[PDB]
Amino acid sequence: DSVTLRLMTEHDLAMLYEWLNRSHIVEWWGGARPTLADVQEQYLPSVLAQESVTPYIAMLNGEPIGYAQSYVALGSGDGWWEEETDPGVRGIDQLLANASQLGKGLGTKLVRALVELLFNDPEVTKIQTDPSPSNLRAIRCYEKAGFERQGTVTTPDGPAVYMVQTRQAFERTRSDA
Ligand SMILES: CC(=O)SCCNC(=O)CCNC(=O)[C@H](O)C(C)(C)COP(=O)(O)OP(=O)(O)OC[C@H]1O[C@@H](n2cnc3c(N)ncnc32)[C@H](O)[C@@H]1OP(=O)(O)O
Ligand SMILES: NC[C@@H]1O[C@H](O[C@H]2[C@@H](O)[C@H](O[C@@H]3[C@@H](O)[C@H](N)C[C@H](N)[C@H]3O[C@H]3O[C@H](CO)[C@@H](O)[C@H](O)[C@H]3N)O[C@@H]2CO)[C@H](N)[C@@H](O)[C@@H]1O
Ligand SMILES: [Ca+2]
Ligand SMILES: [Ca+2]
Repeated sequence: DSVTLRLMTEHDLAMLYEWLNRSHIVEWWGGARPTLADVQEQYLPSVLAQESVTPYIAMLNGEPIGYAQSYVALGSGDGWWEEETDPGVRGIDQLLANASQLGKGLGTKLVRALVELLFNDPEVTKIQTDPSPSNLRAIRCYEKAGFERQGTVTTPDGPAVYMVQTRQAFERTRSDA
């Protein structure tokens, strides 16, 4: 059915810890097999706020099915998005909790939901994402969700395929009119 997003709370941290240690997630996220204390210290919504990151839980049929986050690119940690000048740019990262639910279009639905959420903030001008060049499945998911590959950028987490979706693009693709 429909994928929706809710803010993540401190009550979700134990569940997130479990997720972040699932093998299909470890492959792409972290580098990193975080301990419970790691997840508690780093993903606490108030702590994430210090790097302009907002955490979400993705929901499907009343069940938590994934984690996502958005961030203000201009507000990111040292080394991150240092050429950015537009405070309207938001980036996203996300994961699906269940190995059995990968590759079935659920991630595309999640990304679409997150993109819509973000453009409902009228200050937001463009959404970006930075999948690993190795992560072809994530790249194709973002493409299906309306992102376009720009090129390769150097990040603190290595080279990334920089992908964007502008507000004008989102407007244009809302209808075939
Ligand atoms: C910036 C970031 O957050 S980067 C990545 C983040 N997180 C992760 O990788 C965690 C582990 N993976 C996941 O959570 C999920 O796979 C997600 C969220 C990345 C993607 O969601 P999914 O539901 O798996 O993707 P979805 O099924 O919507 O689309 C994936 C597409 O990739 C395609 N694909 C998979 N592998 C490849 C490949 N090697 N080459 C080309 N295409 C591929 C699939 O065929 C599908 O495209 P299609 O509809 O044209 O057939
Ligand atoms: N990883 C250790 C911790 O990272 C924290 O940083 C938090 C975020 O700022 C950081 O997220 C960065 C984001 O900042 C940056 N602007 C974009 C980058 N892709 C994100 O990276 C995140 O998502 C990708 C998936 O796309 C994962 O592969 C990666 O391991 C994960 N950290 O990941 C952490 C969870 O959101 C703090 N710097 C600190 O507590 C500590 O260094
Ligand atoms: Ca405002
Ligand atoms: Ca149109």
